[PDB]
Amino acid sequence: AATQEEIVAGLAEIVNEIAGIPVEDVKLDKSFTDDLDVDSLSMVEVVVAAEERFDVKIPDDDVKNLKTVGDATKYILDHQA
Repeated sequence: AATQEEIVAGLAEIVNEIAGIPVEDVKLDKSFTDDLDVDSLSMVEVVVAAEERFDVKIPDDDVKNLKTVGDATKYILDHQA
């Protein structure tokens, strides 16, 4: 529970392992599956991995609400603390 520097850095790392992105592409405003090229079905894992890592909690309605890491992160941080 810090901020974007926690989230993005971590979320990218999740996307690194889940799919195979480099930890520089996942910035913000990046459409995950659409921009980065992550598997949609695996994106759900990335979310539960994100929130468990960044101390936020993201319900499935918000999982599908986050279309980019811009969404995600803004949601996460803002809901962590």
